[PDB]
Formats: sequence, C-alpha cells, structure tokens
Amino acid sequence: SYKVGIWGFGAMGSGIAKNILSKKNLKLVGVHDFREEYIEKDVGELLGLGKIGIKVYPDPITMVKQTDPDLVVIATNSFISVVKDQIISILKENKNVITIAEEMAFPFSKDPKAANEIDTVAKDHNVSVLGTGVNPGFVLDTLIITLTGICLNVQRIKAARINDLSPFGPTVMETQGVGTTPEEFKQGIKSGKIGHIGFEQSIHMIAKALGWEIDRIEQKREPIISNVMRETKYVKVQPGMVAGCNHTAKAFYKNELLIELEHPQQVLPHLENVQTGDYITIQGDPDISMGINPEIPGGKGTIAIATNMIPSVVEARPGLLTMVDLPIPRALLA
Amino acid sequence: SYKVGIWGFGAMGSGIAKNILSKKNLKLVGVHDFREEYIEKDVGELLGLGIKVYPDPITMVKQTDPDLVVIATNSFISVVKDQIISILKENKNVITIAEEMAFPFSKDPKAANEIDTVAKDHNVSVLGTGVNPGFVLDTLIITLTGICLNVQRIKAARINDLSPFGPTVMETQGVGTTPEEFKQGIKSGKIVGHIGFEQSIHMIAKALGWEIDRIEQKREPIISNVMRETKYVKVQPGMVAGCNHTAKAFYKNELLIELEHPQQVLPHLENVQTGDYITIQGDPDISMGINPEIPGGKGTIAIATNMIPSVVEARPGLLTMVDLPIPRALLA
Ligand SMILES: NC(=O)c1ccc[n+]([C@@H]2O[C@H](COP(=O)([O-])OP(=O)(O)OC[C@H]3O[C@@H](n4cnc5c(N)ncnc54)[C@H](O)[C@@H]3O)[C@@H](O)[C@H]2O)c1
Ligand SMILES: NC(=O)c1ccc[n+]([C@@H]2O[C@H](COP(=O)([O-])OP(=O)(O)OC[C@H]3O[C@@H](n4cnc5c(N)ncnc54)[C@H](O)[C@@H]3O)[C@@H](O)[C@H]2O)c1
Repeated sequence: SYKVGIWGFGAMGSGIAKNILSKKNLKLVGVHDFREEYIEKDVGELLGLGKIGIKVYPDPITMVKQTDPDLVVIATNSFISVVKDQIISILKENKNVITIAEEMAFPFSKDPKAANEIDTVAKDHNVSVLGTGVNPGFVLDTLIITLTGICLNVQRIKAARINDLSPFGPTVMETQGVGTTPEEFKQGIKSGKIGHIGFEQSIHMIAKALGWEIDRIEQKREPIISNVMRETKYVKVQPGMVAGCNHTAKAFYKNELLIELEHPQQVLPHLENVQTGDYITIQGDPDISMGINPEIPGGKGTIAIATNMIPSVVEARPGLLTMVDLPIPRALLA
Repeated sequence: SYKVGIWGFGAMGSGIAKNILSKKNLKLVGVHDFREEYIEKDVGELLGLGIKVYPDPITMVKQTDPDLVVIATNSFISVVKDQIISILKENKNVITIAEEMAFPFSKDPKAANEIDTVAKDHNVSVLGTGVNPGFVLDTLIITLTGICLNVQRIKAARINDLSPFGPTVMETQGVGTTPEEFKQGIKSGKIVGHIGFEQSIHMIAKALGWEIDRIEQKREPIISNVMRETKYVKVQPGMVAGCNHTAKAFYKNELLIELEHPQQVLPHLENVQTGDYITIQGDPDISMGINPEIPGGKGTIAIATNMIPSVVEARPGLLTMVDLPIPRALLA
C-alpha cells in the first residue's frame, strides 16, 4: 500500500478521500483544511460514513509529521502563484505531491522560474510532483497524445468537450455567465466573474510531447445564446439570454494552425440538439476521429485520475513530472 | 538519434523501416530477412527509395551497431523467444510485434522469466507491442479506466481490415480457405484466427488487479460473396475473407471482459463498416467509438516505431505497454 494525505477537503478533496478509502492498496492517513467548520472533525463523519478515526488537522505540516504519508493530494487552488508554496511545503518534508491545480498540469511555459523551483526542491528531497485532473490532465492532453501513438505523422489536432451545466448551483451558473443578457455577459468577462482554466497548459503538453513549437495562442470566450427556453432548479434562460460560455483556443506556429480546443459549457444542451461528449480529430497519417458520448464526467474523472495516479507518482523519478512522463493511467482496484 | 535494426522485412518490417527513415530522431542501420529474394539487396531499392539486407541477424547487429532491433517475424513465443534472446545476448534492446509477446507473464511465465532474466543480465529491455494486441484492445481501454472510480465490466469491438498484413497473417486467419476447410482448421489448430486475445485480457486484468479463471473463444469464417484481391492474397467468391473472433473472460462465472474482433480483407467491397468501440461499465460508464477504425498496418508500424526511444531509455527487463510512458507520434 501507499499512504496518502489530503490538503484541501472541498468537492474534489473530499471525493478523493472517499475514493482513497475504497482502494485496496491505498490508505487514507490524514486530511487538512483551513475551514473552521471542518477542523478537528472526523473525516468519516464529514463524508457520511460514521467515525473512521481520522481527524482533520489544523496544520498541513503537523498532519504529514504525525501520520507519515508517502504522498499528499492538494486540491486547494488553480494558480501556481498560490500553490507553489503549498507544494514546496510538502516536498521539504520528503513526501510526494499530486495536485489538481489546473496551472500545475504543464507550468514550464507559463511560469518557468516557479516550475524550476519546484523541480529543484523535489530533486533535493528525492520526491516527485504531478499536476493532473480531467481537463487539463486527461481529455484534451493525455488522451489526445496517447492517440497519436498510432500515427505515423500528425499535421493538426482539433478537439472539443461539450458538457451540461444543469446539475450545478448558482456558484457555477455565475462562473459560466448562465442566465445573463449579452451585455451582462460582456461585463462579467471584463470584471472576472465569468470560462475554463487550462487551455495553455494542455496546448503546451501536446506540443512538448509531439516535439512542436508553439509561438501564438489565441483565446476567445463567447456567450452561447439560447434560441429556446431553458429552466433548471437554479436558473431560467429566456430566448436571447445566455445559456453558457464557449471557451475556445487556437495554437499556431508560423501562421499554421496546429491545435484547436473548444469547451462550450451550457445548461441543457439537448434542448437545441447539442450532444454532450468528448471529441478528438487527429488529421495526419492516418486520420483519427474519436467520440466519447456522453462526456467523461468532470468531477468523477478528476477524483478518479488524481487517485489513480498515486502509485506511479510515488514510484517515479524525482522532480516535476507531467502526465507525459508517467505510465499509462489505470483504474486502481477497489 | 537512436540506431535501429530490423529482423523481419515483410509487410510490417518494411513499413517500419520506411517509417524509421522518416524520423528526425531515429536512424535505420541494418535489416535481416531469411528470404533469398531479399538477401544482399539494398533496403532503399526494395522500398522504392546504402543499407544491405544481411543473411544473418547476429552479423547484422555486429556490423552496424543498433541500439535496438525490431523483430516482425512470427506470432508465437515458442518461435520468437530465441530470436529475442539472440539479440539481448548482443547487449541490444528489442521491440517485437509478436502477438504473444504483448503480455506473456500469465500464458507462459517461465519463457517470460527467461527473457526478463537475460534482458537484466545484459542491461537492456524488451517490449511486445502492435495495434492489436498492443493498443486498441489493451493500452487504450486501460488508459480510459484512468478516469474511473471503479470498473465492473469491459466490452469492446474492433471491426478490422486485413488488407495491410502479409502471408503470415493471411494463413493464421484462414484467408482464402473454403468454409469447411476453415472449420476443420480451427478444430485441428492449423488456423487460429486473431492471436492476442489472451494477452490483451491479461494486460487489462493485471492493470486493474483482476483475476481471470476462464476465457471462452469462438471463431467463425466470414465468407465472401465477391472477389477480393489484395497485395498478398486473392479471395474468390464463396471462399473465406477472414475470421469473426470473439472472446469472453470470466472470474467466477461473472463476465469481466468481452472482445469482438471480426476481421476481413477489404470489408468495404461488401459495405462492411469498420471501427473501434469500447464500453466500460463502471462508475462512471464510458462509451467510445473511433470511426473508421485505426488502420491495422499503419497503426502497428506507427506504435512499434514510436515506442523505440522509451524502450531504449527504460529500466532493464521484459516490459509491457503498461510499464512505459504514454505512446506518442515521433517527429518526422
Ligand atoms: N485539474 C482539473 O481538471 C480540475 C478539476 C476540478 C477542480 N480543479 C481545481 O481544484 C480546485 C477545486 O477543488 P474543489 O472543486 O474541491 O474546490 P473547493 O473550492 O470546493 O475546495 C477547496 C477546498 O480547499 C480549501 N482550501 C483552500 N485553500 C486552502 C488552504 N490554503 N489550506 C487549506 N485548505 C484550503 C477550501 O476551504 C475548500 O474546502 C480548484 O482550484 C479547481 O480549479 C481542477
Ligand atoms: N501485434 C500486432 O498488432 C500485429 C500486427 C500485424 C502483424 N503482427 C505480427 O507480426 C508478424 C509479421 O507480420 P507481417 O504481416 O509483416 O507478415 P509477412 O508475412 O508479410 O512478413 C514476415 C516476414 O518475416 C520473414 N521471416 C519470417 N521468419 C523469419 C525468420 N525466422 N528469420 C528471418 N526472417 C523471417 C518473412 O520471410 C517475411 O519477410 C506476424 O507474425 C504478425 O501476426 C502483429
């Protein structure tokens, strides 16, 4: 077995904890969160499993010292500027790290000095760090890249992830601009209340893996404007109002389009015959056209991949790794 | 640049050679085949493009000094074991497309232990790969389970075109036989259909930590109504164009893995649609289709080529696809 600690016990951290508890060769050993409502409570009671004898620690360093995990999963924040010190904190204790921070999936191009720092500390303490997740971490990077494994040569990549926002509450409705008018949408993008984090990371992982240079990435966030009435538990989109945000990205080299990613997120796509799914098109020799229907669920997949990568991160060479350096993902035995 | 040798210059070996020649980070250095028609000829002339075909594999490796030899000879461990071991004793790495070499640890543990031991003694590595087994019904399925919390059952289908492969495969699938001859050949063991189901099953099972105690197989002939002529074979009407091979793996009467692999030469002559389909029943459920199918020739050539650097770079021993980093296309 491998011993695991958790640093953020939110939607993802808690799902991950529960998933760890299901695995035959993993052991959940401690959890830390900075929310007053969780500190000192039993993790099993917080997950609805009754008491398991694992308390939420007030301090991450105390958690690692007292329980001795081989690896800590950090599910706190998206940004390198915030998570760098969290990761480095754990590496200084000679433990491995998986994070789902979207920027940590491939940080070498966005923030080279921070990536170099993490990699150096990781090496000094003989341990490894990986950033992963469903997106970035699997569907628009790892899966595409693996698919090119049976190509003789690749000219262009086009991929899309279409999801349904219906299940989520107001917090997500506001982040995707759902229920807004077009003017309110445009003000929301300027203000930062309204898309997707990770396109730059996915692009650069694909490029690194294929040996391509990328010199330009263009991004666009456009309102998906409903022609029909869409009503969930938490929102009512009238015709002409916004049902979600369409975040697209295009990566170029010298005016050649190489990679093209799209991820429209809307409430109730099926009301206009938009099919949820993941779709990958490799143009090359040969051409490949893959569809997964419906889409790999974002919460479940992230919980799954962060858990499933644990043994290979513990076992890997020291340093800042990426999904492209590690063996193929697999479901761990329950 | 990684220097490569080839042992087996058939449909796949030759395509692999040509693919190696296209790559920035590889270099083709020698080729050996046992066909009189090839020996001493230039490999570039044979492909329609200063590398001679050697009569002896050991002489080829000694005289040209590859880091790795690709073996595209035969399907069976009982035949290729000595070919692989022959190259490892020269301190070189090996990739083979032998279907049995994709995952030999459960079918033939003592042969796998022998290859692994010799590989370790000489500080080099061996991998078995290919489109199938090696990617579509093992590596790809397994990767997909990477986003599952738990997996109950796997069902997958590969509708395939046999056109790209040479006489060795044509004979193993009973192509160009009469239907009665095909059915007698499956019973007698002269025709076996698709080789690799057992290997794919055990790779999936090992990766997920499942035990398999029973594998049932069924092989039926696909009878052509039309004339089908490929580079290597001619199927007259009423003759067999391929084999419909299915396999089911169980644990205690619970079906865990189900594979369908209908294979024929030139399916499109009778409007047979190809493709690769995967259904994972679990939490969550996953349902993937690739349409048309990953071409069998191109994908095999591709994957055997693309895995070269990672096999050279790997830890010593008998590896499998599940031990190595993710497959990717090498730059041309
Ligand atoms: N890689 C991916 O594809 C992917 C997918 C899902 C989520 N994510 C990212 O992961 C995080 C989401 O996790 P979530 O959905 O559970 O979020 P969340 O907001 O529900 O959970 C965050 C939890 O961590 C706690 N936390 C935050 N900062 C902390 C700190 N410094 N110390 C201790 N606890 C701290 C919060 O209080 C909360 O309990 C976000 O950064 C999200 O962007 C990425
Ligand atoms: N794993 C996969 O997905 C996959 C796919 C395609 C083929 N294969 C296997 O790879 C092998 C090659 O198939 P192919 O279509 O290229 O066949 P082929 O008949 O076209 O070529 C085989 C070649 O090997 C040569 N050869 C055979 N035995 C030899 C020996 N002992 N020493 C030297 N040369 C020898 C033959 O003369 C010929 O050139 C077969 O066994 C086939 O089943 C695997």
